[PDB]
Amino acid sequence: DNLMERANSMFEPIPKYPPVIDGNELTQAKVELGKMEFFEPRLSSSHLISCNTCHNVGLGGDDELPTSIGHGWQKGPRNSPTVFNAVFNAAQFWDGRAADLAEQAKGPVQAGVEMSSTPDRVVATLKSMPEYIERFEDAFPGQENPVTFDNMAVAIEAYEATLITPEAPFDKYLRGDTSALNESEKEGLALFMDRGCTACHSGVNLGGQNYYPFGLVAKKGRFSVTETASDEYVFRASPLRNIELTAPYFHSGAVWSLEEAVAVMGTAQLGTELNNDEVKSIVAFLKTLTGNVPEVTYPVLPPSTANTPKPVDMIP
Ligand code: HEC
Ligand code: HEC
Repeated sequence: DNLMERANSMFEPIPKYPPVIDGNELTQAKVELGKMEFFEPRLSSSHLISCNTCHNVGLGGDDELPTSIGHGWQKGPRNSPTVFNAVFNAAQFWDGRAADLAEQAKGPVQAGVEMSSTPDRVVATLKSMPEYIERFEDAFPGQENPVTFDNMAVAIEAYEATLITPEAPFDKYLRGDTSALNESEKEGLALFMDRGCTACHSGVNLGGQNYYPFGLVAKKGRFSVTETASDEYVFRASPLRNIELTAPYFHSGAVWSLEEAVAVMGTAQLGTELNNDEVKSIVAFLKTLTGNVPEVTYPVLPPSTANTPKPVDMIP
């Protein structure tokens, strides 16, 4: 098929294994430790929050409500991106000044380990529990003092890399299964490519590789995507893979409807104008991007000890 051939020139299917990030070779011990930490709520000062709290791996890998905390964030509330397939994105979620990218931006996997809690607090918490020390020793053989903030970050990054979702219908199509998509979805695929959405949403995650001075604004009829004043603020073109599971949408999380998310992105300025039927065809296509959520065995964490820093009280 020429459609299949074109699709393969613009996109790629999720591979069986994730790409190695910054030389972080995955091992069973690192991944297991990273998983424990991903679900570990005692890294937060309140002891009520863990990565899974905002990136629920059972519900889209993201958060349902905009938030102002996490990753040492000090500004207004913003939507949370999904951890699913984040490892394939070169650009990270961005909701701010283009001028700040140079010094503050990093890969998704690395941005994920930016924390609000201080390094000393975290290390002390982890060292207070014998089992964590053993897990760090298992993950970092040969290191005399394995429990460090950097090693913690490396183990979490190892686990983040495993959160990929292969075998979506679209990936099967890319790989040759012409029947993986029905006619309605194939029409959506052709339109996605013919209307220029691929200028910003392409590659392995259909987005996630570049920043653009175009973002959602609250004026289908209630929202729109427009250029920011003086291109001062930029946003990362959203990776659309698994979009079916990641509502709400955009940097603000103001849109819950997938059809509307598609509609506001069809504009004359961007050269992506669409009529109502085409919007619906593209929606059909985007629904074929849902892959297999990885199976996760909930980790059994170790009990706190006398040396484990205690939860910090509620005082806003
Ligand atoms: C809610 C209070 C959060 C907690 C706890 C954690 N994360 Fe998060 N994360 C959150 C938001 C609102 C954002 C957009 C953020 C800016 O601050 O970066 C993110 C982003 C990420 C990413 C980037 C994904 C991408 O750009 O494709 C990753 C991979 C990520 N978060 C991972 C992660 C991990 C491993 C966490 C525990 C150490 C964690 N986050 C906590 C909100 C929240
Ligand atoms: C670059 C100039 C783009 C073109 C052309 C298209 N999109 Fe886009 N899209 C772009 C950005 C920078 C963003 C993030 C905006 C923000 O305010 O956060 C998006 C976002 C979307 C979404 C929401 C995805 C999500 O939140 O998970 C969808 C559904 C989407 N874009 C679809 C889409 C379609 C169908 C397009 C062709 C008509 C299209 N986009 C073009 C940037 C760009």
